[PDB]
Amino acid sequence: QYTIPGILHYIQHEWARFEMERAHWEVERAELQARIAFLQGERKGQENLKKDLVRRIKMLEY
Amino acid sequence: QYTIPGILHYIQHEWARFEMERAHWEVERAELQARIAFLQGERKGQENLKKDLVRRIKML
Amino acid sequence: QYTIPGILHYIQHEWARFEMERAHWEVERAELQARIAFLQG
Amino acid sequence: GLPWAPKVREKDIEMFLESSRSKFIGYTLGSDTNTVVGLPRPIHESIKTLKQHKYTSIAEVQAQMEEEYLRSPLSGGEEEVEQVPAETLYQGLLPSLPQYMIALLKILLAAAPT
Amino acid sequence: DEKVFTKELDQWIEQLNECKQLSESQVKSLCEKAKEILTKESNVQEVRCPVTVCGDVHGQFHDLMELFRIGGKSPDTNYLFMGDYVDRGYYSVETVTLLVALKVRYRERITILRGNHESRQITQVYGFYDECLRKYGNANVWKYFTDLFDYLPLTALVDGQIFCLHGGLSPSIDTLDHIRALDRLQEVPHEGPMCDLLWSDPDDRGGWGISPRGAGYTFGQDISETFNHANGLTLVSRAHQLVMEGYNWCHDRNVVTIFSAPNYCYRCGNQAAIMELDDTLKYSFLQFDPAPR
Amino acid sequence: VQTKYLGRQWRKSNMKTMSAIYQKVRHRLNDDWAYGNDWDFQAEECALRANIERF
Ligand SMILES: O=P(O)(O)O[C@H]1[C@@H](OP(=O)(O)O)[C@@H](OP(=O)(O)O)[C@@H](OP(=O)(O)O)[C@@H](OP(=O)(O)O)[C@H]1OP(=O)(O)O
Ligand SMILES: [Mn+2]
Repeated sequence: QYTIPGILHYIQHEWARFEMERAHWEVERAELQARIAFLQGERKGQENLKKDLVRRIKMLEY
Repeated sequence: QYTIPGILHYIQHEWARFEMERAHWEVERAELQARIAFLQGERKGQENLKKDLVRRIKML
Repeated sequence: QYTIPGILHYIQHEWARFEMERAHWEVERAELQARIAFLQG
Repeated sequence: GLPWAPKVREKDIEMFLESSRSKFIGYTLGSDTNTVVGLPRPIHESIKTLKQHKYTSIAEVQAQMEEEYLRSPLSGGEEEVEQVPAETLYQGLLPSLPQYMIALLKILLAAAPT
Repeated sequence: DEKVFTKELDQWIEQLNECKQLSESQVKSLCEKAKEILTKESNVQEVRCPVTVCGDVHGQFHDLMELFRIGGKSPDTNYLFMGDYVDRGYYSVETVTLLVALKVRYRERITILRGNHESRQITQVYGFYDECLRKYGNANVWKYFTDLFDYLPLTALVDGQIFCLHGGLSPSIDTLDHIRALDRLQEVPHEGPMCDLLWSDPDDRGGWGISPRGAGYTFGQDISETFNHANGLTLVSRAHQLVMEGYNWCHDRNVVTIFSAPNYCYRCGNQAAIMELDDTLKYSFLQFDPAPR
Repeated sequence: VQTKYLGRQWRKSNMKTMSAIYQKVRHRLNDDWAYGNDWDFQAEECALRANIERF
């Protein structure tokens, strides 16, 4: 029951749904990269404050 | 220049691109999920660490 | 080079082109058979 | 008032459709008025509205039949024509029509008001 | 995949109701969805019985909020906006973003029509470009919104007997079949039937005339009368030119003009107005004044 | 039929006649008489002539 109108509707709709899903995944990836950057900044701040605290503790040791 | 051979090569290469691209998407997606999971775990560990540190500061 | 609407339109037009070619050839065959039987008679 | 139902000859449909093809599909097709698949829906709407207001007069179909006859002469293309009085009158006039027309116009011009 | 972006859109609309714009990526995905929705709409759209027609808005977003407060919220009341959304106002971006967000969310409860100020040239001149740049530091928005304006239906037809359109009607147009037989997917040409639908306006001088505006014509009464009769319309509604009363009845109840942007021309200080078509297609007007700042 | 080739200025000058053309004459869809922008006489003739004489 293959009919060229059916085939063309199918091609059009499937390219469209791939485009939609492409946009979805790309948005999700942008958000995930933002979250990675945030967690990088948070880890850096935590490591820095910990280094400063242990430096003051070592100064107490002196 | 349009023609049926070109169109067929086009559809084949393009479908292949879509499939390999979705594959790369899925592998990168799982990678990023696990990455943010690990980094959130590290943040939670550093939080418990800062809690223990202020506890020891009060203790000393 | 290409584009999806381009592809769909081209497929449709090629199908219609083949149909018109079939009609034209049928008429040509009628004509040639006519001349053939004419010369036969 | 607006008493006349609008008409659109085939030429306009083909011209509009080829304009739209050039504008949306990047390539014109040529004298085809059925291939409408890649165009957006607001174009299919216009195409339907046009082709539902089409007006094909006897002149077009008669010219088509004429070029047809000229294509396939003896594959049954030989036709009979009714001898309605207009046809017999034309059969009579045909030999020396242009002289008739020139004479009528000469008399007219001689009879114009000035 | 379906209710998720619905919730996203609802959050967007709620954020917009506080003069808080969107990120250019949000605007991009929004304009894509709105293109997808608008592409399924003829040049002359049909709207069911009860609606609320509103006209020239011109970026006065806080006055759009006042409007909504007058005529009801978004999904409860069916609206019909006849163009001229974005220029000569500071919150142009917010106005058009809100209207498009509504149209995308409640695609059945609201209908927006193209207007004179939806072409790239007029926006670039009159200010929408400047606000796009100021609020975004780009033109990507002003690109998206214009590539969307190139899809808005030109006209609407309420209950098959009310003709609503920005501007007015044209000589190259004789019946709604003709409008429905155009190609609205292009920028507004400088001369055509499009450059008159969105630019013409009624007047006193019967028959066609020359529009002092520079584009389109000035159809007299007889033009509108014969148009209505030849198309069965009972009334043609439009909104293109300031009317200090808020809504004017030109050409003996054949044409209505409904400006819906209060205090637009400050030397005049007009009051906006909207029209309500109730369950029985009986029109009733509401005139309101600018919001308290 | 000839208002397209008459130049915008002419259209801009004569409107009462353009109004009359609007009312009376039949309208073709996608016609551009009201906003028209703008030929081999002997050639088109000698082609139609060939068609006629063939018939
Ligand atoms: O009013 P229209 O739709 O334009 O009809 C015209 C034409 O009118 P004009 O000669 O004034 O332009 C004739 O109709 P009449 O005026 O003679 O009544 C003619 O009909 P006849 O040739 O039989 O006289 C012909 O109709 P058709 O093409 O079927 O021959 C033609 O129609 P078109 O507009 O399609 O050319
Ligand atoms: Mn306006």
